[PDB]
Amino acid sequence: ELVNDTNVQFLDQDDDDDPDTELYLTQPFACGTAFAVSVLDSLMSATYFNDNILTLIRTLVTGGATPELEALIAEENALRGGYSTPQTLANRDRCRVAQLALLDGPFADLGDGGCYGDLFCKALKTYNMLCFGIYRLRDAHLSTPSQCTKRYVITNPPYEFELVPTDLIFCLMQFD
Amino acid sequence: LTRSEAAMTVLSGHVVVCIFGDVSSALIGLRNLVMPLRASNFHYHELKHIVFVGSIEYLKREWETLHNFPKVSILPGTPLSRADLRAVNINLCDMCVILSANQNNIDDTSLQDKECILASLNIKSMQFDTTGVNIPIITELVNDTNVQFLDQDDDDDPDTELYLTQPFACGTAFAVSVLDSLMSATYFNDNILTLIRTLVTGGATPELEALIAEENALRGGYSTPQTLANRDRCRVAQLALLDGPFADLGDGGCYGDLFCKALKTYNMLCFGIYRLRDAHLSTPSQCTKRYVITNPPYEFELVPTDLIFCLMQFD
Amino acid sequence: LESVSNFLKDFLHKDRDDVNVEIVFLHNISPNLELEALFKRHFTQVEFYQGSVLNPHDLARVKIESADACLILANKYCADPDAEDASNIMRVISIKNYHPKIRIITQMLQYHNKAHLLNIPSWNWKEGDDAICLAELKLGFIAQSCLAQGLSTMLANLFSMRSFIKIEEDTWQKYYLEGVSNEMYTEYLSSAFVGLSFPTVCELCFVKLKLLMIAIESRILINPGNHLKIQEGTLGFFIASDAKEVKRAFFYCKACSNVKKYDSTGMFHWCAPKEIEKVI
Ligand SMILES: [Ca+2]
Ligand SMILES: [Ca+2]
Ligand SMILES: [Ca+2]
Repeated sequence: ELVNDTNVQFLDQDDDDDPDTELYLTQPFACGTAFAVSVLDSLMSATYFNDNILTLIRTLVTGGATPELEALIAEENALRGGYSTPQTLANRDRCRVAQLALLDGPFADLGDGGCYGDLFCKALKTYNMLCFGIYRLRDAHLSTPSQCTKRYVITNPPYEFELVPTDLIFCLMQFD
Repeated sequence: LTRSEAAMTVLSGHVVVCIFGDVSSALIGLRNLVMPLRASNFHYHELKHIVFVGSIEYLKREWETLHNFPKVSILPGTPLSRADLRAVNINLCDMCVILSANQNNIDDTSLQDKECILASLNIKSMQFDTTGVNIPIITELVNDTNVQFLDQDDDDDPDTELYLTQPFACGTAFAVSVLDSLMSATYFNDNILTLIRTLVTGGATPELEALIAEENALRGGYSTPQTLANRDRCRVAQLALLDGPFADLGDGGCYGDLFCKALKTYNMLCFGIYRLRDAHLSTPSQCTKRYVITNPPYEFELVPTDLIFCLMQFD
Repeated sequence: LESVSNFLKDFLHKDRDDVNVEIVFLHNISPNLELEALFKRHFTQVEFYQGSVLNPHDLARVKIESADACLILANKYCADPDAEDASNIMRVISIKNYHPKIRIITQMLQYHNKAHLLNIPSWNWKEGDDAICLAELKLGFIAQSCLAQGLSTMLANLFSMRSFIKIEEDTWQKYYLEGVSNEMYTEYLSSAFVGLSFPTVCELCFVKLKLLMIAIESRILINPGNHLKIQEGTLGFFIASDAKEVKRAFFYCKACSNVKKYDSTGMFHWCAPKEIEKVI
């Protein structure tokens, strides 16, 4: 967590730094290794133009806290334990966010330069997996090998998009 | 008390005092709240129980001033906690009093009353197996302009003097600035401050001032016929116009007739009525708010819903 | 300058549309230094006015009666978070006390203070009043990044309105700036999708009409299972390059038990309250 987003320039040394760059362009932010509360300033304008957005973000990020949970916590100021019931158990059946490795048997055969769209289609139709981005190695586009372990985020790849076997898949996966 | 002890203690008809306070904050002077509620005019079963809800750290350096009064309790807590307000049965009290010690530590006009306004809103919004909006609350305000935030079915304007405002007229807000005219009142008539003092303090005498000035605490004494004769003062009370001895006159009948009979039969001397805000309307209403009428002019109608302010004899 | 500049460059961003909505600011202090310059850069639709939101005459000047929504910004760097949120609740009750039906959006520095906002009788989140708790979302994005690294930068890029930037050099920025170009959007599903299961419409709308669908209004759920078939009038959340591109999702019609393991509602794992000496 950074209090001043201009200080992000000190977090990496194999990057390029410039005081006029907006935080979202910088290597340590693009790789997901820095966060600053200033990136939430545009959540004001996003929520004005569409009221549903903050509801989605809240459910996706908080671990799905409901209006009933808000009321119980507002009354008792602490999370209160309860005994098991079939309804308390049915409440577990949400999706959870996860990363999938494209080196495992059920997908690695398509991780050969094959299409993201085909991976999306089969993982959706066979497991209800719904991938929504890839975490690609910073140097994977180079012809030379590299020792660099840094990855950066691709959101909603455009179909016909190649999967290198090194990629990590962002996905939403069912309970069991 | 811890919450569990307060919860199984069957508190009802009692007073809750909610204190915003801290180890840095100045002494409120709580002896002056408790003493008028401990006057020997009340019978021991007629005494309203008192609960302080707030920082114990703060109460710990005041409580020796009020450690000789009988029915008193403390809950270590915060008035913003719904759990604390439930543990002390806030739906069953005769009054909730909201006070702050933090009046002097920042002066920004907004920052002076935040806690009290949040506390009164937090009690109003409660739910019980009724809503909390019917609960009797009185709030001390440091800035009388902030009174506009205490109610929402009112009308607000920055140039209005406090005495005109709905929450003050209903008796749910108080500000020490209303006592500024007690300077001029006491210059023009020296007797006034003597009357107010006897009527308000629980009748503390010059002899009581001397004993407290010497010993700094209220000192107990054994019963004597003179110590017992000292109980025979009047005490202020509210009378409900739905009871058998008066409800037959609570039909649109005259306040003057009620005054005359209650005076001549019980020595009751009523001096005002507490009327429902909406009682003049033709429609019924859910509004429980009452406002104060002082010295009604004779020929004045009594609706059966009215509460009578009166001074009543000991027995 | 450090609070309005990130807000203005998104609200007045060129890629959304060329519409005029934002036209007024109010604060008790005068807009000195490098701030009036940022108002000059947007002259036709900014208009700062000096006045305090605690005063109903200043609410009456800036026409709160028909102001659509009011936005309240927090001092993120304040010395007392609980005093800030109480102060911003004073502003909320000031505005609601003056006008019942204005929409309010507010920043909260602490999570607990969102309870206090629900005590106000004229506040209702069912009509689009809401609070953006910065501690809740900040620590929540970090928490979900502990499950999948980079998710906190993925989510933060879905709100900020950004155009597609073309890059010719084959660097990592080329693929990144393509993924940054989209936002979260939402639309009502076409009647052509009613009566069939969520995974099947996801595959259809990704393949045939190039929209990724994430969630649906079963109040609000995320990637629902293959047993859940779509009702008429469901709202459906999408990731897309631009708002004008989500419209196809509507316009399409064939064409081309003895122990407490959990909290009281089963949403979270739970245990009996430990002592700190047990976990140190
Ligand atoms: Ca650097
Ligand atoms: Ca008001
Ligand atoms: Ca974007």
